[PDB]
Amino acid sequence: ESVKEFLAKAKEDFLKKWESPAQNTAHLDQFERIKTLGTGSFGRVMLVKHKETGNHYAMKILDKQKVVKLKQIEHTLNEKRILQAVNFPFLVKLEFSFKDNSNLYMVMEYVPGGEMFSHLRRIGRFSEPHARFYAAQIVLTFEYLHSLDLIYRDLKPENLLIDQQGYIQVTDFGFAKRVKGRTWTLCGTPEYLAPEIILSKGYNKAVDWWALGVLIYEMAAGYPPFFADQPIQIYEKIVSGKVRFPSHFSSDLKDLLRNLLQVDLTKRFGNLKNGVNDIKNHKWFATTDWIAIYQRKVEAPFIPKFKGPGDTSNFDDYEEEEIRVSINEKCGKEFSEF
Amino acid sequence: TTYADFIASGRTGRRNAIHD
Ligand SMILES: O=C(c1ccc(Br)s1)[C@H]1CNC[C@@H]1c1ccc2c(=O)[nH]cnc2c1
Ligand SMILES: [Br-]
Repeated sequence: ESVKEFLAKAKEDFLKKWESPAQNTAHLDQFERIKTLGTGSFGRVMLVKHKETGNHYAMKILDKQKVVKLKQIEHTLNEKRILQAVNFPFLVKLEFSFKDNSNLYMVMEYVPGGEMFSHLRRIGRFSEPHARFYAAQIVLTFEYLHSLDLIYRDLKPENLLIDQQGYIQVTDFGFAKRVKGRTWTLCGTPEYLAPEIILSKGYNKAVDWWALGVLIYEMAAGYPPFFADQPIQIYEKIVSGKVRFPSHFSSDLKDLLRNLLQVDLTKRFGNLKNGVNDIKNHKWFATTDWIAIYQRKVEAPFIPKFKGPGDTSNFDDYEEEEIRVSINEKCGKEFSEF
Repeated sequence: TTYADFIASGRTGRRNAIHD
């Protein structure tokens, strides 16, 4: 009942911003560009410092012409409209957004701990208590997002940041979409795609719960449940209905994952009459205090190392590229509402 | 081992999204 009350208020706040999005709330020249933190098909994220406050941020720079060539116009509009409207302890905040002749800009909170991806690959795998701590945060984040009729659609260690307190911050809302009922877009990352996506079946929020199963598996195993050298081989494994677990996986863990990695939607945890509660109440989560997690009162598995503000040693190095702004406006109409 | 197979695979680096 307290959960319903909280979510009801959360939706009221979200819908106000959803219907009236913030737009043009800063300018490129207000930020000092320092270093690239990550890259994508049509842009990059750079560590920046806001000159008037001295605050550090992570600024995503999207080349409008590249967005259009990859047919991601509506997805980029989705991303910005959603991210400026949401608010949850484990979601990165969009602080400013604006555009110029050449690029779109999304100025987000900088999360100095780096990607879960980097730590997971380096350490090999997380213990189950460690993986559970992260997993719980995704569970609550998805409960929140789904209550707003949003689907996230790109869960993976590369899209999860670790903050200074050791907590998760979900970023990368590029495929996030607000949809009541059913949607069809083939998108995501091969290892994490639900069978209904690759089979072009038409799908809903249940694909996020499948992806959570993939994520928990990979965190606790050190490798995903479905992997191969070519995506087609990955897809063949995903739809096959077969999954094998490391012998070190607990029996509770295996039970949870068999229910999350359920090819049959009518049997998938997160998608039954009991909704997210079949997950929250699963044996594997019996020690999880969902409220303490939300309030950030639980001791994290580890805190990332930090050496003063603006330090980036928790991020890989990327090739840098000067930002150029054309003297002509590119793709004005397509991105008008940004 | 499954772990050794993973580490020798071409997909232990960052994975690109697909679409379209
Ligand atoms: O560089 C990134 C890109 C995504 C799309 C394009 Br174009 S480039 C993301 C990818 N996965 C994490 C990466 C990233 C890195 C740092 C931050 C940060 O500190 N705050 C908020 N979001 C971040 C996202
Ligand atoms: Br991108």
